[PDB]
Amino acid sequence: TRVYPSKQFDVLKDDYDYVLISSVLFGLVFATMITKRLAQVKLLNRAWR
Amino acid sequence: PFISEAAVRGNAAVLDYCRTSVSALSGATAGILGLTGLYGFIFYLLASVLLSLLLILKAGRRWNKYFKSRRPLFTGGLIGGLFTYVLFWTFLYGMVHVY
Amino acid sequence: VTWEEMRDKMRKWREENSRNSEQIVEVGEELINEYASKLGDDIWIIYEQVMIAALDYGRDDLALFCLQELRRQFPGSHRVKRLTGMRFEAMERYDDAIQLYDRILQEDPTNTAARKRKIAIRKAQGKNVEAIRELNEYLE
Amino acid sequence: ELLLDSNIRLWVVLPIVIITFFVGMIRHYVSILLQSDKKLTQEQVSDSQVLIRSRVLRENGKYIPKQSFLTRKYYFNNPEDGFFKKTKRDPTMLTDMMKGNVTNVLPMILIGGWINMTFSGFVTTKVPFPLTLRFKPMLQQGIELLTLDASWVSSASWYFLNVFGLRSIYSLILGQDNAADQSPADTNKAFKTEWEALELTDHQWALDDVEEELMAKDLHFEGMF
Amino acid sequence: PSLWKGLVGIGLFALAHAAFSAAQHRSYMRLTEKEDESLPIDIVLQTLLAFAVTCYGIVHIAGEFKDMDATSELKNKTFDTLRNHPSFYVFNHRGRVLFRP
Ligand SMILES: CCCCCCCC/C=C\CCCCCCCC(=O)OC[C@H](COP(=O)(O)OCC[N+](C)(C)C)OC(=O)CCCCCCC/C=C\CCCCCCCC
Repeated sequence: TRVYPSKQFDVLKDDYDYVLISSVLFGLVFATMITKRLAQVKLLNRAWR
Repeated sequence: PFISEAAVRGNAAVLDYCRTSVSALSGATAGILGLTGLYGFIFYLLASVLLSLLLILKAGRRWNKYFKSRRPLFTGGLIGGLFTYVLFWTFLYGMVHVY
Repeated sequence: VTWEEMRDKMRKWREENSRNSEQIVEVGEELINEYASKLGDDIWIIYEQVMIAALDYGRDDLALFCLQELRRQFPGSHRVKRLTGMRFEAMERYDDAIQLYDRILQEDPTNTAARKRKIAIRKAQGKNVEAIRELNEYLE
Repeated sequence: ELLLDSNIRLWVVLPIVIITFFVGMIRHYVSILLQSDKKLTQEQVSDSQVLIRSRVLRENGKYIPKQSFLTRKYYFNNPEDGFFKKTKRDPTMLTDMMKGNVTNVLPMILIGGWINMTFSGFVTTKVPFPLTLRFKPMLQQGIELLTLDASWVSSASWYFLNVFGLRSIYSLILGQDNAADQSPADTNKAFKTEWEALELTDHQWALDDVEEELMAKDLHFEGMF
Repeated sequence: PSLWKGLVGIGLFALAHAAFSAAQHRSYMRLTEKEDESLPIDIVLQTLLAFAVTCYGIVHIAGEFKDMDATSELKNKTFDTLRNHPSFYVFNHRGRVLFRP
């Protein structure tokens, strides 16, 4: 067998949430794009009023 | 004579942009070379003065109308450069030498 | 001669308030006819100058086009409201313009464009004394 | 050294940097979206512009002759003229301003806590300088090692270093004086202090010696073409 | 000129290549475990040269300085421009009558 006296500190955990990290990355890049469009639109509207 | 706020702000902005870019690049280079400890920090200072020399070349002659004095060329935003330098240094030394 | 070059020329001609209405209206018409989609919202400020030049140039045909585009894009906008006011003043229609400016003022009191346009109307009518009095009151 | 797992780079090193960068962008864009100019009535903007004119006069009245300047003084601070004398007058706004001030740092600390939970138990990167041993309890959260070199850092403090070292990049790409970082109300007192200050101010017509300083050197004329 | 921009690109590319080389060399050690503890002269020279050229390009890319004296850009502003007052435009001039209505 193998023993981990320090709880395997230098290895990625087997229960890593890939479907959460990738989801937050690719649902937050899209959020950045959407909020950039919103900021541009609001800035233009405020300029024109 | 008559300083204009927009022009001095633009000069400060371009100097800050150059300093930030050079500090980030110096962090990347120090991480590439694997410098560790004090020997790394000194390199940053060296990089800084190199940039200063380049800025001295960029301002060149007749710089008196560009800045009140050469001082912001040398020590302009040094700590802001150092923070990004250490960040990029850790980044590159991590993804090059650690693994 | 690329659309970026005339765009920069128009930007310069806007930064310093020039009144060569013929040249600016020609360049603006070329930009909004040939390279309208070549760049984004940066033509929209152009759509201001282009109509003003038109009112200066007398070529009212594209003034309605620019005004309709701006209004359909920006409903209930004080800037477009002042722009409509200038369109009305182009044909000396003064009562409706005054009413529109009063409506703008009652909708927003801190607006400065309406007061300037109304005193421009007053000085166009020749009432110089009342225009001077209105400017003195406005500066207060 | 340490033979760190390669998969720690593709999922604990790069994602932290990406998260920090785009969270900073998100924070700046949310900050500009939230900012709305408070409605101002005629009196407040009028008095603010009046004191603006007074301050610019105090700054550069040297280019104006003496009689015009002391007439300005009579108008501003003198009983007889009347100006500066007959010119005076959980809440939602406090909660809103407190929340706006809070939202500049607290989201970063909450992201740090979430990262510390999510990525607990790793060794992400080696800080290339020998940090002190007394800094161990906060750099190496979630590690049970004892003799490990202090230069090895867990995920939370690596994210903190990333968020500290990325503000200059934000100023580089986002624009000058961006809002993504980590860091008059009363006119009567303003009226009185302007009164006293412009009382204390003097006059020095800068045109008293312009001709003599102009006569000394010939006028620049090249480049007329 | 615009080529400066292109220059900086290749500089970054050069730096990127250095990274790859360094990574490979690290693998070298991770398979040799000898008392070398030294980077190849080629990779460090390449990294330093790439740094120098990239910084020199970046200095140009930063832009052009602007003069502090306020009478610099205002020198060419003739009086025919400052008088226009765009907010106070009047359209009761000979332009409309002379030109096509
Ligand atoms: C190996 C490590 C090196 C790290 C790389 C960082 C240094 C590399 C930098 C610059 C080289 C690109 C040169 C292209 C010319 C861009 C500037 C320019 O003269 O052209 C103008 C346009 C638009 O001007 P602007 O308003 O957008 O500029 C901001 C204006 N100002 C500076 C006053 C605030 O520029 C544009 O096309 C829009 C794009 C502006 C530049 C985008 C580059 C920034 C993107 C990523 C930086 C780092 C993010 C990821 C790193 C994470 C690692 C921790």
